[PDB]
Amino acid sequence: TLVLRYAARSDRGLVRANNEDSVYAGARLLALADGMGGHAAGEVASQLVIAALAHLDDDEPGGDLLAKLDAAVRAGNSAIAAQVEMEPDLEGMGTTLTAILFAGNRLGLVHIGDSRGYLLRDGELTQITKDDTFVQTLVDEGRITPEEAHLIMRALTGHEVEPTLTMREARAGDRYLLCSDGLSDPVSDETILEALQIPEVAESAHRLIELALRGGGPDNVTVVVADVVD
Ligand SMILES: [Mn+2]
Ligand SMILES: [Mn+2]
Repeated sequence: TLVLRYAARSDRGLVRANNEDSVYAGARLLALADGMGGHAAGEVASQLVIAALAHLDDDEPGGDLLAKLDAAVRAGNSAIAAQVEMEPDLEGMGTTLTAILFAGNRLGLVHIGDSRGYLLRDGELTQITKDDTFVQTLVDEGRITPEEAHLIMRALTGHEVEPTLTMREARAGDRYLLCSDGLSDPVSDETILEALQIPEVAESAHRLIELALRGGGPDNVTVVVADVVD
């Protein structure tokens, strides 16, 4: 009945030595993880988490999306702990994670960190995740302006943490964007909305990467654009 058309793109950017973002996109699961750590232990962290989510794409659909998602993330976060325990040569490594799991006309959203999920629906663009950062707290509390908001952040580091989990409606015509801060830091939401207007999902995704890079590509930039269609 309802199906996804998706496009994932990731680029190292114009500055960073390695790409510490990891991404997955398939017919049921979209997922993105921005890793961090000394010596690109951070590609390790982001891969471990994506690797623990992957099975949700091909597993028999669906059932309790949030619970599956919650379990997947906890599993990724235990892998990271195990990694750190086996080499304090990885101490402090971690990753953000934003993922969506689809089933029929519902979806589960799981999030922790400063990667983002957005919905384009009936011509409006909304951010369906909230950055888990000190700056976000400050702006929410009117303590700094949104502009001064242009680190200190929740992350999967192997220490137990519950991410945010939200069940939502998946509607024919929805367009979903997942992105790392390497997109949303250099590129405003008005410009992202423009790119999200491009019909073909691959070309929209390609445009976003191009726009981050035109913006100086200061960080790894990763996107998944996806449509819910009849
Ligand atoms: Mn990173
Ligand atoms: Mn980043």
